[PDB]
Amino acid sequence: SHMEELQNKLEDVVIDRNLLILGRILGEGEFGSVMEGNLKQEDGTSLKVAVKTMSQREIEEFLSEAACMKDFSHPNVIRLLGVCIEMSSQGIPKPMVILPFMKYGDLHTYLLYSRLETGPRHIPLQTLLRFMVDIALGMEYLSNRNFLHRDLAARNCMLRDDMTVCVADFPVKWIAIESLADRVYTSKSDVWAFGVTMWEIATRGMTPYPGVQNHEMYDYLLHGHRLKQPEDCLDELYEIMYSCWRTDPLDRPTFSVLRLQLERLLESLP
Ligand SMILES: CCCCNc1ncc2c(-c3ccc(CN4CCN(C)CC4)cc3)cn([C@H]3CC[C@H](O)CC3)c2n1
Ligand SMILES: [Cl-]
Ligand SMILES: [Cl-]
Ligand SMILES: [Cl-]
Ligand SMILES: [Cl-]
Repeated sequence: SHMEELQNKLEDVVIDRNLLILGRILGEGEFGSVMEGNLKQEDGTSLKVAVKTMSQREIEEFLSEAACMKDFSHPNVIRLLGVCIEMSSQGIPKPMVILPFMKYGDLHTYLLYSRLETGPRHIPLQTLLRFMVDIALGMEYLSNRNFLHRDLAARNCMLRDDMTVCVADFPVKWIAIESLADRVYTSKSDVWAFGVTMWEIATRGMTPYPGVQNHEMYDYLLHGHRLKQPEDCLDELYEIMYSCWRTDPLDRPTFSVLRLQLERLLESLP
């Protein structure tokens, strides 16, 4: 049963606080913190992990959502290893998300660093397209199980040690024309965000819509303007990203269609 499944997943997602030690802060904000940790595994050895730290309703909501996310199982979707709920000395709940430690970090920062001499080398065309195919694959998986991401952007995609990209962390310039209008939000809204993310990748990390301010965005799109084609981006790659921003959501391709379009393009390169 539907209740049965949710109880199982809840059982599976929680981690004994004993099995975890927290280390240095890697990052910090109004969101909360990201810290390094070690997780003791069933096999007796420890794993390096990343720990993201953030009413009983709100806690149960977190747990239920965490339960669903742990259940995703795809190479291009980040594996949620589990959650711990600690409490502050003020008696405020401190929910912790346990994720793999990814030494190459988020895709956005990686693109920026490739433009510096000490960072990764210049990233060729083929590899930038590969990153897009990986993200599409992860998004194809999620939409096929009716999950909406809602914050898809290059900063929320992670690079794994083998250079595979996975979608993670489930921002006016990423938001589709109709979710600006109606606050209405489908998987075709995620498709819109994916096209923007593809543009971030093809520009090696530019902010979308240079020259245009966040308050101007809705009116800019309302008059039919879209992101411009990046320099040295194939015409056919641009066509694909432009399809993501078609005014009417039903005209946008699905992630499945996009993904095959991107794989074909990639296949065709020397
Ligand atoms: C879904 C969020 C968690 C996903 N996992 C994860 N794992 C790791 C990191 C690091 C990070 C990794 C390594 C180092 C030191 N060396 C750097 C050079 N390298 C070759 C060896 C290691 C420093 C920071 C930053 N982040 C942040 C990305 C941006 C996110 O917004 C917030 C976490 C990380 N996130
Ligand atoms: Cl600890
Ligand atoms: Cl992963
Ligand atoms: Cl830039
Ligand atoms: Cl632009």
